[PDB]
Amino acid sequence: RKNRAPKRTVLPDPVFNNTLVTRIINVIMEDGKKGLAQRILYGAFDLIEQRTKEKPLTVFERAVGNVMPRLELRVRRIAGSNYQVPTEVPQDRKIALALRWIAMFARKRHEKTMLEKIANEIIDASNNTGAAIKKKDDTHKMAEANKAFAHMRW
Amino acid sequence: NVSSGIIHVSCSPNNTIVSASDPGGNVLCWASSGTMGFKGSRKKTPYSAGIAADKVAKTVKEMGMATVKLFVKGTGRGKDTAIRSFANAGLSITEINEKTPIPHNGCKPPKRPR
Amino acid sequence: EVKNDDLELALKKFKRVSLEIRRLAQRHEYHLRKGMRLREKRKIAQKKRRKFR
Amino acid sequence: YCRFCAIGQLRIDLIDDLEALKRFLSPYAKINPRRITGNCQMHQRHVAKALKRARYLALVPFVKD
RNA sequence: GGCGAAGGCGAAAACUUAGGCCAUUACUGACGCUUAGGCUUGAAAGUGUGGGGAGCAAAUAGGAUUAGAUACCCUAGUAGUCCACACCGUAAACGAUAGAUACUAGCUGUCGGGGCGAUCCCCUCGGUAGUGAAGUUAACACAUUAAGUAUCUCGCCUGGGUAGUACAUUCGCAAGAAUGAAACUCAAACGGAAUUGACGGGGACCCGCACAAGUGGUGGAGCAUGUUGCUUAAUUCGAC
Repeated sequence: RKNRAPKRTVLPDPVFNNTLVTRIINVIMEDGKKGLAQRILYGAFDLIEQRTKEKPLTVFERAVGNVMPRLELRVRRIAGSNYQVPTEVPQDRKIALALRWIAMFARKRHEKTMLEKIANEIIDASNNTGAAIKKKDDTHKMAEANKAFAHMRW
Repeated sequence: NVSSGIIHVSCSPNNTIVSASDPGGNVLCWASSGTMGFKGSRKKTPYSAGIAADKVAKTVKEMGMATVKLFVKGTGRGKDTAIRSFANAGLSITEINEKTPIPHNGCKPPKRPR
Repeated sequence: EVKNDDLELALKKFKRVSLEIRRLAQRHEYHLRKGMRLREKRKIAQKKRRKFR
Repeated sequence: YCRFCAIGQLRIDLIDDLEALKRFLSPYAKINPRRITGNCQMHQRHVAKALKRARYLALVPFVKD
């Protein structure tokens, strides 16, 4: 019966001083190693740089912040069915899912180099066009039939 | 137009049916779970009662209402959500009326639900 | 039952009187026998007498 | 404070006790038991008969209040 | 909490009515209890007549699950609910304790009655109960409201399936109930209570990558092997 427990998160990168990009490195690394992911990610900050003149800090923050939920549909089952009760989702899991969704969407639209696509997805999440904002949208819009579930506890 | 009327809500055990009526009990509007799209089984939920009550409160009030009676009948799981919605609707009420069946005895209900 | 008290908390007082009306009328909505009616009523009565008082 | 078998006149049927009945039975239509007012077997049976007769007198409504 | 024989009894009004609770120095005088006889009721189901039926519902129709639903679940409906009439006679009609019977710790009561004061706390006798002494029970426990203990009477049993079966009768307009074997026939127990578990589609309770989040993938496909199968010449056998 696991209870509240801490997490190990690498401290912010000296060149940008953001802990969020560090969790991105934590969760993007191919073959489970940073010996190779960091080069291309710094390239991506560069690609963001000469494309649309977006400084990585503000564009990355405005991309990650707009994909973040506020509702925890806590599971409660009947052993033959299941339902969800809406509580407040934890803030640590808030930022965790935000960064995970940003990273996992960041690497798609298979094309000539991953630099162009990752900068493209950073820009898309920056401009609030539908590529990862849909996560935040659904986490509140599908909690409407589940909003009825907030009238009772089971 | 009309300065006085009534709103009858009925929370039957698995349905929410409501009508806004004239002071002589002549309906000017009505709503039910099916009219909202809750036809079937989701009409027993408090959400259907709350949405029905909100809709009819708006229809009776924005029409030109000042003071209205609220006749609540039946018992379900959303008869309290209904009055909460009326309170949140913004319609003047002097007191909530109780029209629930309160007999000593009477007709015999259906067979034992097991 | 008069509920003309205030403009925002009338339903809160309505809750308790509705609960009383329910608990007095929670047995006339189904078919049943006299024996189980008396059994449940008297058992609930002597159970409330022993725990809450 | 106990209300009957505590100030009880032993004769509670209709004798000018209308206000007491309107206070014994709260305006929410409920006859008080021996568990609150404390009336004895004598007092409680006579109060019950008197109140149901007042119900059959329309002084206190059967189901309204 | 009271009353009523258990059967049961609660919107009221009234009708008649009895049992009853205390105090009756008293009113009499062994009538005191008793069951086979004899005398009555006995719920409800159900039988039948007429109305009447607001209502629902046995059987039944349909929809649902289902291997099917005579099931759970729902929409109807027949009698079934009502009124009076009669019948009905079994019941968890269970003090699972026959009647009355005579008193027996305490205990908290609680109600009614008689003396008291402001209703109250007070004494007493009866109605409503058990914690528990003694007594009595396989153990729980009855225990001042006996399963304690005196008196009498009566019915109910001698292990089981068989079996409330045939037989003969009874009452019952019906439905049903009354009546009750024999043969076969077994070695003790859905025996009874009582201690540890066993599941629970019972709670409560303590933690665990037990779960979730994930990483990272299986499976889809492409390699090598593992098992088993087949098979000839053996594809050795073994884990099930």
